[PDB]
Amino acid sequence: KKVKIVVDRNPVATNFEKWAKPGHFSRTLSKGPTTTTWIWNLHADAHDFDTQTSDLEEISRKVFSAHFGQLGIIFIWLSGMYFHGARFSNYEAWLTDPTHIKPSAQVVWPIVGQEILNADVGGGFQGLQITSGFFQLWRAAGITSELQLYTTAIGALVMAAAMFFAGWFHYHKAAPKLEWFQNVESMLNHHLGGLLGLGSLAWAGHQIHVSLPINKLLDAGVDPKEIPLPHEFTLNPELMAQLYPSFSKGLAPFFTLDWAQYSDFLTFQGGLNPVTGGLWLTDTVHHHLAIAVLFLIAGHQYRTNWGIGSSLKEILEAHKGPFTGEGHKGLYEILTTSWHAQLAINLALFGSLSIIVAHHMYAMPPYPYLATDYGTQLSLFTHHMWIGGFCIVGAGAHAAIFMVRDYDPTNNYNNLLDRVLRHRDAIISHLNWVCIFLGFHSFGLYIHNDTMSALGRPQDMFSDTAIQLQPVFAQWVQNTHFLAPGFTAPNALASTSPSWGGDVVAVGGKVAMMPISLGTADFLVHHIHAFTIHVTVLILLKGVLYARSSRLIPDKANLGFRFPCDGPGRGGTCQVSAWDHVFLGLFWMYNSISIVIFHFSWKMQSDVWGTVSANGVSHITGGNFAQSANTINGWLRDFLWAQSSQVIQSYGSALSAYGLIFLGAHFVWAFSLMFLFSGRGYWQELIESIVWAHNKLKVAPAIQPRALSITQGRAVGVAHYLLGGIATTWSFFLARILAVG
Amino acid sequence: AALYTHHQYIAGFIMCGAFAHGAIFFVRDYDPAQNRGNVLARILDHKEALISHLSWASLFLGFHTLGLYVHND
Amino acid sequence: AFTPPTLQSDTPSPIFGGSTGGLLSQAQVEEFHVITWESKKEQIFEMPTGGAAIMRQGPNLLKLARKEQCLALLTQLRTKFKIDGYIYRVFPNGEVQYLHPKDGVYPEKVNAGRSGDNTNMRRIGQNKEPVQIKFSGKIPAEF
Amino acid sequence: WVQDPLHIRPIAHAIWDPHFGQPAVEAFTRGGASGPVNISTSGVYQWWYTIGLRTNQELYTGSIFLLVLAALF
Amino acid sequence: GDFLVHHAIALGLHTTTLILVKGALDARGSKLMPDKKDFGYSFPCDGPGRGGTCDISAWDAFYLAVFWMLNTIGWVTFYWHWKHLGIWQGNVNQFNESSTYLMGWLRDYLWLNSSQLINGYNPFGMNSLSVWAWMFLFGHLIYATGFMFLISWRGYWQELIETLAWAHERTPLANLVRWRDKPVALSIVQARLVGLTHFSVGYVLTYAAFLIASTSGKF
Amino acid sequence: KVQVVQPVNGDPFIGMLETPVTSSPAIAWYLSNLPAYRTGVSPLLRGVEIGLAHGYLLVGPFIKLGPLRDVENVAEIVGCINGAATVLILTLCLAYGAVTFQGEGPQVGVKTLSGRSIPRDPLQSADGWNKFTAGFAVGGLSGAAWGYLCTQILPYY
Ligand code: CLA
Ligand code: CLA
Ligand code: CLA
Ligand code: CLA
Ligand code: CLA
Ligand code: CLA
Ligand SMILES: CCCCCCCCCCCCCCCC(=O)OC[C@H](COP(=O)(O)OC[C@@H](O)CO)OC(=O)CCCCCCCCCCCCCCC
Ligand SMILES: CC1=C(/C=C/C(C)=C/C=CC(/C)=C/C=C/C=C(C)/C=C/C=C(C)/C=C/C2=C(C)CCCC2(C)C)C(C)(C)CCC1
Ligand code: SF4
Repeated sequence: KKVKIVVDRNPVATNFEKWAKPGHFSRTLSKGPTTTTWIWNLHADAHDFDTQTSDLEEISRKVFSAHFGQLGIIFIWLSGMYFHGARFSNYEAWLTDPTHIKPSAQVVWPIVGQEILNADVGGGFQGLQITSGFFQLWRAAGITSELQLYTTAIGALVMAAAMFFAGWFHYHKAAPKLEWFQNVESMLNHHLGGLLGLGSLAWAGHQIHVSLPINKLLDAGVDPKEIPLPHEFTLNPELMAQLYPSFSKGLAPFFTLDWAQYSDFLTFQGGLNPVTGGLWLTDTVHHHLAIAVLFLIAGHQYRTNWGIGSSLKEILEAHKGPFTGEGHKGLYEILTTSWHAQLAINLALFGSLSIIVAHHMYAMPPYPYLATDYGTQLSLFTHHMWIGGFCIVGAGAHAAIFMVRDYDPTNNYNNLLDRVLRHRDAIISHLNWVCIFLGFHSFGLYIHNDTMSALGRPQDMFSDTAIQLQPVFAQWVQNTHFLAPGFTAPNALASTSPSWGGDVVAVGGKVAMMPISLGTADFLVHHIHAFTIHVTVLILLKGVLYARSSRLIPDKANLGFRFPCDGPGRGGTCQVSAWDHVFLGLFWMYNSISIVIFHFSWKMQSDVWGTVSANGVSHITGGNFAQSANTINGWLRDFLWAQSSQVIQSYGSALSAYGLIFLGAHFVWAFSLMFLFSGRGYWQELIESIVWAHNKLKVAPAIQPRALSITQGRAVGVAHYLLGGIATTWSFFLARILAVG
Repeated sequence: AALYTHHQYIAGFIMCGAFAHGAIFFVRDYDPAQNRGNVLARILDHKEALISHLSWASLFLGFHTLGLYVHND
Repeated sequence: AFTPPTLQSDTPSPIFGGSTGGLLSQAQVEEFHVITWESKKEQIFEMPTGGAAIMRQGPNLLKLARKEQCLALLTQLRTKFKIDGYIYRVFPNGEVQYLHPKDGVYPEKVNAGRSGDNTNMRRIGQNKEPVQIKFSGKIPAEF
Repeated sequence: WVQDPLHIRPIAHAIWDPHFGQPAVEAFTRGGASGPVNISTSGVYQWWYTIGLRTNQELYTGSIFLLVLAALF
Repeated sequence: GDFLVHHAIALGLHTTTLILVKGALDARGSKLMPDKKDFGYSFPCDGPGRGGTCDISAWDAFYLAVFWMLNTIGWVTFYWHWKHLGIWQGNVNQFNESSTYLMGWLRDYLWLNSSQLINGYNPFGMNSLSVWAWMFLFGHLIYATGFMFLISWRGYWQELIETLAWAHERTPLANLVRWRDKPVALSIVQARLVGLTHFSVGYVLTYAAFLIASTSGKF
Repeated sequence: KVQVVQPVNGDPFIGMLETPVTSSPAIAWYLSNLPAYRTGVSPLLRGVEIGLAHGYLLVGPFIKLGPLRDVENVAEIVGCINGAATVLILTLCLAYGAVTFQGEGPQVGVKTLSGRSIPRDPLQSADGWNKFTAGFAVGGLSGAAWGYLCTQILPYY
């Protein structure tokens, strides 16, 4: 009772005694490295704190310190980004010409002819073209000078040192107790208002006193070296008033509830800025202020040290109906004592959020000169899509882990979890049927179109000319959003994004955003996406639901979460554990995300990105998506074969690296096949023969070489498969977009 | 081109079948007492040397062929 | 002095809300298994078919499909609640056959009076060669 | 093909596919055939031409002879 | 270029022979399985004990060697076809200069000679090469389908089939129809055989379509 | 306080559950009144009804999607297509009956949800399936034939 700061003093001594004893955290790794399997086991269980100790307090302390270390690593990475943008970039020159100078923040040394990678980006600078979008972010923040980037890099280094010190201090000096970690009410109250709300309010303040004036002058047209410094605008209401007249009144309108006076810098316009092609910074300021107020208000719902507030346990236990028996009872105990359940929920929502971010960012470019940078747009979208997919797969994996280790039947009786586990057969069977139906009605349509096209019967295909499959619902929603301003949003001057419809927003002769028409090809690709997502969900859900027991193996929970099988009996139990379900879900997630990014790339290159010549829009691919994306042959020829000429012809130029990785990735992927179609027995016997050869020359090692375990073989195969495929797509996308963008 | 490719693929499949049936012979028709001391028993006595040298030759060829190709690339 | 205990049909079943992982149509045309145990208190346990049930205070009877499910439940009872149970095999015609505690003594404990079935008096490498038993529907381990 | 072995594509067999469309039927008509056919790629034309065969009657006789031989076997 | 490709061929032959010879010599038994001859020529495995025994029978060695044989034959046919493609067009310089690096093999041979093949049928029409384009995609599909049996193993499918059986036994109207044989997942060895068959069929069909379409559309 | 989900017939150890989708009064009545769940009706008549419905609903797809859908003679071609499909599913029914019913065995009894003993459905017999298959052929062919007539008649269409 009573939320407070409870901490234990000096729990772990600081020394290098355990650094010289690898495998000290695990009890099973104490007999020493008798075989090579010990080396792999040392790394496969380094972060599995649940196995290193049975105490939840120690596990929580380890997680907290690991989080601090991760924060320090991220800060080091950020510092490196800012330092490279301040010392090995053309940001200052790019500011004067953001439409012709290609951003670059990496310079290579001349050693073995690699200096060819230093492309002629522009502004008297040579380097590698970057697609992270840091230049646009810095411009939106009003960096302008390189000294500010250097200062930010130094500050990031200081923050990294602070994070590492915090982790060491919280693990060896002042370690929080278990009751401190279980304060979900206090944690939520602080993360909602003190973190998200306060951060949004602070960013809004910076945007008001730094981003708005500097960016306004830049857009109006003023040399970056002539714009006043940020402090000259943050501490001088006269100049800022010269740029925004509502500031001549100070803070009086805010406290008198006459907020309308602030309508000059707190607008609700919409669309994009015609000069930069991005969202109106005033709109973003207003958005951040509104969400900050909302988050601050939301950070006052849970009860802590006072009577006011709500109880998570009380709210959960009060939500029970006639179809769910007991209801949400027991969920609070699960989420307050199991780290894997929280990790699963957080990973799922985190990945979904990343995907939503990718969508909202290409639809509504939030940074200046970002939409016209096709390379940056495609790179950001694809990167966030992959991060989201990986996080979702991890969420499923941790859900299965919790179901295998932290599940307790005595605490989950007749509740949501128990009832779900009591009818897993119906869920899995229905999901399997919907997956089969989607696969048929989605892929068979493409196969039918291919067969008709090959048979000389284009009138029997599922296209916009023959049997039409118009997405009436999507088109209706799109038109509804287009007609929203002045009707279902009277205070809105334009739609959220030009994709809903309207005019074409072009910046510097290139189309920044334009309406995206949906046809039969869009209908087909959307159903393909739904089918792939459903199959991935089926695999992950099946693993989570059958991780404990199954009709084939009634004691699967006893075998653990990660085991290769249960022998060749019962016909075969290969890949029956939850870990194997995650292993297969990774492949399906890769397939789904790959199709998603391919669809996005082709659609933007055929119906969005292009040039304006006062006579129309000349798209990159000429709009061949609407007439070729309805068949697999079109995707293979008009997209894979047609757009791959940029990466296979990059030798001898700056993009040659993309041509090398493109091949290297192809190798790694194929390499994975060796570990995916093979078994452990063959390699063990081959190693036996090689060991005999070594013994014949008295060069056999004491650490008996052993073939990788079945689980390790599967992990290596899946890791190499995804690395090769993702890297191949990365090289192809980057080379193509950097050569035609 | 079609004839050359057809015959080469047929040859590859037939070679795999030849070795597969050789293995079948070793696991189903080989009698150590009837072949005690002949060429079969002796070649089976030093199978480790054979497999080891085959692995070494494969490793050498792969390492150098791939290295030269990657260097040229 | 041990005799197979008869299966009582008056034994109540544990408190369970029902699930889709129970008996199917195989039990109606082939066979099913029954596990009966004695509990000193009403307590929650995990069923092999998914979900959680509550074993009553006294005799408990549970019908499952495969024998492995019954043995898994028995293992859970022995290693968690220190409860001993009996497994029987029931056929559609109505025949009950005693199973697991065959002679009242667990198999892991020697009882002196069992059948030493399938116990070769040779080494694993002392089996007949496959070529010496060719054209005979038997493996080298059955000689 | 015997008269012009370098300007005529050998025909393997005819094509009778109810799923074919008009463009497919017109596109598969090549070596002066009445309808859609498949261009030979096995080289039987060159082999039969080199061993002395010249007319269709000889090919038919050989096919009948092989048919009788198969029945005999 | 001929030197490098010949050494690649030597590699394929040596590795394929190594796999086949290792499987034939270790068929009777090895240190991991001293009594392998007692289990026959083909068997799923020996269980997860002793560290794991996946793909330990001689049949599995032949299975792994088929992939290498296909790769070696593919390299041989690729070399022959590219060299003759340059010779027939009176341009030996293309192969003499682009065969020394892999990018030349992928760009000047695979991507360059696949334009007419993938254009057999398009949103504009079709020609006599449409059959080869369809066979090309057909081979790719069969190969990818085999990848499923090769990567996914028996365990996931057994549970899935059990769920499907429960669904059928509980669906009205359909209950009137019963199966004569209990549906079960494919065997481990059977799955390996099916995956290998799909892989080989897709490989052969894809190369046959590409070869015939490339050398037929030009000559 | 009500629990709409209960175990099948109160037994919680059977792989089935009673939900408002399976044990709903109206749903149960409609499902029980289908020709397939008529233990007391002759299998031939039930097969005739099933075949009539299936044959009638099977013309439409080929009518509006067949290769000759853009031709005035699409109705006739589709009527023939449905007849062919009915004949195919007819041989399917015959093969299933010949394989399923070929032996006899002392099967377990059958009771209702209340516990009232009822005889096994005559349809699940060698002669029962044959009569049902024969009725399905007559009904299936008649349904396809009626599908063509409806196209010619039906003032709206
Ligand atoms: C010089 C300072 C110092 C020293 C002497 C120690 C010493 C010790 N720590 Mg400690 N720790 C420190 C700082 C320090 N720590 C900091 C700054 C943090 C916050 C992150 C932690 C958090 C922490 C935790 C949570 C735990 C320990 C534990 C331990 C004890 C054994 C574990 C160990 O060190 O193995 C050796 C560790 C290493 C040799 C390095 C670890 C790997 C690093 C962090 C990876 C960095 C990533 C890097 C960028 C590479 C990734 C990318 C790459 C592929 C390119 C040991 C006595 C463990 C313990 O008490 O045992 C029960 C325990 O669980 N420490
Ligand atoms: C307003 C109060 C506040 C704030 C701002 C934060 C902020 C944060 N918490 Mg925290 N937390 C709080 C209260 C707060 N917490 C309370 C009251 C509890 C007890 C119930 C916890 C328990 C808790 C746990 C268990 C964990 C966190 C974690 C985190 C970090 C998540 C990483 C991230 O995505 O954010 C973005 C990252 C940044 C913005 C980096 C900038 C960091 C600055 C310096 C913010 C530091 C705020 C800090 C509370 C200041 C007081 C420390 C002071 C004594 C020096 C984040 C920086 C997680 C973590 O990663 O551990 C570090 C985690 O594991 N918190
Ligand atoms: C916040 C994210 C997060 C966190 C904290 C964890 C934490 C944990 N996970 Mg998990 N996981 C996640 C996300 C996360 N995971 C995601 C997104 C996935 C989907 C891929 C998974 C899938 C997963 C599985 C299948 C398993 C875990 C397991 C575990 C536990 C042990 C991890 C370990 O020590 O293994 C060792 C860690 C390593 C060996 C690091 C290796 C890094 C990879 C292999 C290399 C990748 C290359 C990289 C991209 C750079 C390429 C360049 C290269 C050429 C140099 C641990 C508690 C294991 C467990 O048993 O749970 C209890 C388990 O088997 N996770
Ligand atoms: C291109 C290769 C390929 C193909 C075709 C499939 C196909 C399928 N996978 Mg699979 N998978 C693959 C690769 C492939 N996979 C690989 C490499 C892996 C390893 C990671 C997996 C792992 C995997 C898992 C773990 C699962 C699947 C599942 C499925 C099934 C989903 C149901 C469906 O899609 O509905 C319809 C089927 C299709 C669209 C396939 C094409 C069929 C065509 C369109 C119909 C043609 C009709 C035919 C020509 C007419 C008969 C002609 C006559 C001569 C016979 C499906 C049949 C899931 C499943 O079991 O189903 C729920 C499942 O869980 N796959
Ligand atoms: C003169 C040639 C010859 C002969 C007489 C035999 C004879 C024999 N072989 Mg053998 N084999 C051969 C060549 C030959 N083989 C070759 C060339 C290979 C390399 C591929 C093999 C590899 C091989 C293996 C691995 C095995 C045998 C086995 C056997 C024995 C049993 C065969 C069996 O079970 O039949 C069954 C026949 C089949 C199952 C047919 C296979 C189905 C094919 C592969 C699918 C084809 C699909 C088609 C191409 C699809 C068209 C595509 C289109 C749809 C688009 C038997 C005595 C088995 C044995 O000895 O048991 C211990 C054994 O395991 N053979
Ligand atoms: C492109 C895919 C691929 C590749 C590269 C290989 C490669 C190899 N296979 Mg394999 N194989 C494959 C696919 C592949 N296979 C498939 C799909 C199957 C069917 C399942 C098989 C089945 C198979 C069997 C059954 C056997 C092999 C064997 C071998 C090895 C033969 C020795 C050799 O050639 O020396 C050359 C070595 C190489 C070409 C590897 C490259 C070396 C790297 C690039 C150097 C490292 C540099 C750098 C530091 C990389 C580290 C970076 C990292 C730290 C981030 C070799 C390593 C045989 C063997 O083990 O030989 C003894 C063996 O018995 N393979
Ligand atoms: C296209 C829509 C995208 C979602 C995919 C829908 C397919 C999923 C179908 C699976 C249903 C499984 C039934 C579970 C059965 C089940 O959960 O038990 C019944 C469930 C339990 O409620 P209780 O009375 O127990 O409530 C107490 C709760 O607090 C405890 O759970 O109540 C429901 O009816 C949930 C609604 C399920 C139906 C969801 C459909 C919602 C419609 C959304 C339409 C969106 C588009 C139209 C908007 C205009
Ligand atoms: C005349 C002449 C010459 C000479 C030559 C020579 C003398 C050589 C050779 C050759 C050779 C020498 C070849 C070969 C090949 C081989 C192979 C290809 C192999 C094989 C084998 C196998 C396959 C095996 C099988 C088996 C097994 C494994 C088991 C048991 C036994 C058996 C047998 C069953 C020259 C050219 C110089 C010049 C010109 C003239
Ligand atoms: S093949 Fe490998 S994974 Fe499959 S049952 Fe045998 S040992 Fe287990």
